[PDB]
Amino acid sequence: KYVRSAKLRMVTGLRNIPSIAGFIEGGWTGMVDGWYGYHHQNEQGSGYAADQKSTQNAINGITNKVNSVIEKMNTQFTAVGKEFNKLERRMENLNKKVDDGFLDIWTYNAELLVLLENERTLDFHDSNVKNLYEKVKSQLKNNAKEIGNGCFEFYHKCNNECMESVKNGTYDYPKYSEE
Amino acid sequence: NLNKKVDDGFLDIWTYNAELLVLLENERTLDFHDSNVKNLYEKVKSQLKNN
Amino acid sequence: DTICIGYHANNSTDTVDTVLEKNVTVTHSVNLLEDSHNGKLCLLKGIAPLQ
Amino acid sequence: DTICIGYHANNSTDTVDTVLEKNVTVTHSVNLLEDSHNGKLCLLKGIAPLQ
Repeated sequence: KYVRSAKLRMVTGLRNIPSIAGFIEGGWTGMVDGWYGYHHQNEQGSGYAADQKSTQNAINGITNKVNSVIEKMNTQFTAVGKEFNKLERRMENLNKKVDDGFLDIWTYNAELLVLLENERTLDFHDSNVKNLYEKVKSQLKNNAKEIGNGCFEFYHKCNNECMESVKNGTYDYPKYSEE
Repeated sequence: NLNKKVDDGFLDIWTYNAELLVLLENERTLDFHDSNVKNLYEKVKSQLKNN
Repeated sequence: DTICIGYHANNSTDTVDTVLEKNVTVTHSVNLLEDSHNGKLCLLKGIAPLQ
Repeated sequence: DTICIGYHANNSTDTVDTVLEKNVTVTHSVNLLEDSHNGKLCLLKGIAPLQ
């Protein structure tokens, strides 16, 4: 289809915030693998990461949004500008009015849909980050003195089994409560 | 030809508009329902800080 | 003893429009406005044009 | 000593469309697309049709 605009920025990712220490002041930069993941350090090692399930649901949302916007445009009509005499152009005037109205209306509709869906998906991404934030927050009521400032910590030490278990999301709150 | 073009354009445009409005309002009301559940959640949460 | 979350923010530098901000820069954007015409007439599924 | 909240989830099994998911099943949906024509001509507020 044709539109009479200059650009419609169908957008997939997140805001360019190039800033380990927290994304409130600035989003992670070294991350390359995906969208959202983890960076923790302990006695046993360290490392970056990118989560899978959140990113998989998100990219499913992306494919749904692109295929929606491409498959939610209906048929196309051969809008060829026809010809009329120098005596009958009331026909021509009305036809030009109709065609300009149609291209105008579709410009408006395409722009509005782009705005709507791009905002909605980017705030979807934001809300996904937030839900993972609150999920990891949940079990940590009293056994990791949360330093604030956007990034978390562990009150104590723990080995590979600890990091894998919290990787799943089942952090052992009462188990390590000896202070 | 012009009349068929006009009519097809109008039915097309209204198809688009009705579908879009349905999508918009149905999402908005279902998340309204979700947010209502959440507000009652936080309301009961409020006074239960330590007891 | 640290662990925390963040969103991958690469260097991609294309700007997208919002009703609440002026052309925010955001990483990924599969464009939708194809605007690259070859500039010359071409076949129609192999059937030559009646020039 | 338990108390908590939830949303009534009955067995209603009709599927509604979202821009973010494929035909989610949701309980109540008063349809809007009337598509039951009797299939035959009928009066117009009592005035017979000029057949």
